[PDB]
Amino acid sequence: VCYKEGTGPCSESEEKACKTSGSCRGDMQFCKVAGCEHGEEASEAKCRCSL
Repeated sequence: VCYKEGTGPCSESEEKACKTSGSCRGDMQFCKVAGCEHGEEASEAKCRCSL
């Protein structure tokens, strides 16, 4: 589940790209194999694809 932490979750078009992008941050195991790119978006990070 990709939730934005702002106004709840992030939109489908983002999360459709989020499954192909790594800029969308996430919790554990979304970066081990699902491949987060670990961007330094300290201000307004992308929607968190989590468990």
